[PDB]
Amino acid sequence: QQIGTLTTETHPPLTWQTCTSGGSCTTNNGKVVLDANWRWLHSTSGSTNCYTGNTWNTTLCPDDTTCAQNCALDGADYEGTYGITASGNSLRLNFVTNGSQKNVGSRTYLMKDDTHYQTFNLLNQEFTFDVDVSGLPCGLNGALYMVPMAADGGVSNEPNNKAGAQYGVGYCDSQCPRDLKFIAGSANVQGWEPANSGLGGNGSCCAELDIWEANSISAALTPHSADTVTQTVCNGDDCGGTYSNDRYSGTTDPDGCDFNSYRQGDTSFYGPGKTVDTNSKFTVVTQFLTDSSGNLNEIKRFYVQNGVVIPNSQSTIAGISGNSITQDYCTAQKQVFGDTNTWEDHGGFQSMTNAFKAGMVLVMSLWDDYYADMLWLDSVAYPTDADPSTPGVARGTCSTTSGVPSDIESSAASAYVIYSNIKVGPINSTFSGT
Ligand SMILES: *[C@@H]1O[C@H](CO)[C@@H](O[C@@H]2O[C@H](CO)[C@@H](O[C@@H]3O[C@H](CO)[C@@H](O)[C@H](O)[C@@H]3O)[C@H](O)[C@H]2NC(C)=O)[C@H](O)[C@H]1NC(C)=O
Ligand SMILES: OC[C@H]1O[C@@H](S[C@H]2[C@H](O)[C@@H](O)[C@H](S[C@H]3[C@H](O)[C@@H](O)[C@H](O)O[C@@H]3CO)O[C@@H]2CO)[C@H](O)[C@@H](O)[C@@H]1O
Ligand SMILES: OC[C@H]1O[C@@H](S[C@H]2[C@H](O)[C@@H](O)[C@H](S[C@H]3[C@H](O)[C@@H](O)[C@H](O)O[C@@H]3CO)O[C@@H]2CO)[C@H](O)[C@@H](O)[C@@H]1O
Ligand SMILES: *[C@@H]1O[C@H](CO)[C@@H](O)[C@H](O)[C@H]1NC(C)=O
Ligand SMILES: *[C@@H]1O[C@H](CO)[C@@H](O)[C@H](O)[C@H]1NC(C)=O
Ligand SMILES: [Mg+2]
Repeated sequence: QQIGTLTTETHPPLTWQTCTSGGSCTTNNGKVVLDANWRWLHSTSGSTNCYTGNTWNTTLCPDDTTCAQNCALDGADYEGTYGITASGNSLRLNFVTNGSQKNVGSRTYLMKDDTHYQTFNLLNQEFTFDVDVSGLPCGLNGALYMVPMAADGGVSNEPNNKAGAQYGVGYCDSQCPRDLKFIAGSANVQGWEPANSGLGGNGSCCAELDIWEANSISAALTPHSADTVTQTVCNGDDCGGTYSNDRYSGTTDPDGCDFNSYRQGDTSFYGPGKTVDTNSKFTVVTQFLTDSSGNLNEIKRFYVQNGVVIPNSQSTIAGISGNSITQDYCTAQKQVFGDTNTWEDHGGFQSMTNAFKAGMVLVMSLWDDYYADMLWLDSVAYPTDADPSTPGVARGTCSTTSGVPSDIESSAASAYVIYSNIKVGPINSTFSGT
């Protein structure tokens, strides 16, 4: 994709911190950038749209290459169009924004400068942030996560990609998404079928560390492995993931090794009025421990609320013990829940180690779920028809009829999430309390 010049692209500032082992932290002046899929995409010769609604202009985009040559991503009005505001240490994403047209959700990335994403290698480190999820009902997901996108957005080896990180280009994840307009320096118009989205012929695959997927009801922490940790391009249904007729037939792990406290048997721990009380802000700490060879072997979670350090809840499911993500936990959980262990298949902890070594980009998003209504995260039963008596079926308190986008984009139009006070450093460097 080309660089559009009709609207200035100014990345809202967002400060985040790097800490020493003793808890002394210094500030980094980062910026946030909106993902390319949300942008106006128009001809390089003026204001004519290359893409409108859920279809392409086939004169401008008769094929993937020509489309990338002809079409330019332009600047974004962050607050006015997309409901994205960044102030000091805080980033707020609004669910619905009624600008000139209705916008639903957003996906953003942390930048180190105006043409490069910040990358992270969190081995032997922790990532910590504050979050307010009180405004997120059933069916919403304020996600903060990491994927090994190219730091420059792909420009160095993609001749038809000039827009790059500056315009939020280069997304991939463990679902191998086919709804992306640009993948690996080409448009995705060939094979495009409308569902503001459709599915193109290609998907964009990589490993994915879901540090935080949550609303006020339920939260999940989920690493996803991949055969190749950085971006690869896939072919239609062979992509696997959510947009395929054969979910597990691809090169990534679309399920991950998840820890959702509620799914792991503790329904008293996370939620409204609960131990981690989602009616108020709280701190989320995620630690990436290694074995003696420096390979990831454990992900731990702590919360801080009202100055109290709260260890992650123990899994209470018979056959699945502990309160952290380890090889023993993941093996046990997949066996006991009867879920295909695509996590281990595509390289598990070694895959995630390699993803960190490649360098992870931080993604902050807010979305609703057109495939499964977020029921996998927060439903009394997922699948909806499954028995909550069966281990792994229940994930939250939301009804099986909750989270339908057409419903919640109305009833929860005022929803929002605020991420703040991002801190990174050695183990136990970023938090304290009683
Ligand atoms: C990205 O998606 C496109 C489809 O939009 C994939 O293109 C398809 O690629 C396969 C393999 O090259 C082609 O399959 C075959 O076609 C040839 C004849 O051209 C045939 O002799 C082979 O036996 C095979 O059946 C297919 O034609 C092609 N389709 C189109 C429309 O181009 C492409 O593979 C995807 N890229 C990646 C990296 O997965
Ligand atoms: O309508 C806003 C915007 O939508 C894109 S397509 C977009 C899709 O509508 C949306 O449901 C998903 S949400 C996505 C989330 O951002 C990500 O964090 C998570 O990992 O995966 C979720 C499901 O994919 O994102 C899609 C794009 O990636 C239209 O193209 C655009 O024109 C429109 O303005
Ligand atoms: O991350 C963006 C991506 O999210 C999926 S939701 C997806 C979720 O990431 C994944 O962890 C679970 S795996 C789930 C499995 O499907 C089910 O069979 C089993 O019983 O429980 C497992 C743990 O929940 O699947 C979720 C549904 O796909 C969005 O749908 C996708 O659009 C988006 O890109
Ligand atoms: C498609 O693009 C062509 C070339 O600029 C233009 O003539 C035509 O009006 C466009 N149509 C739509 C529907 O965008
Ligand atoms: C850090 O704090 C946790 C929680 O109190 C403690 O269990 C752990 O031993 C500490 N880790 C290190 C490396 O000091
Ligand atoms: Mg293509």
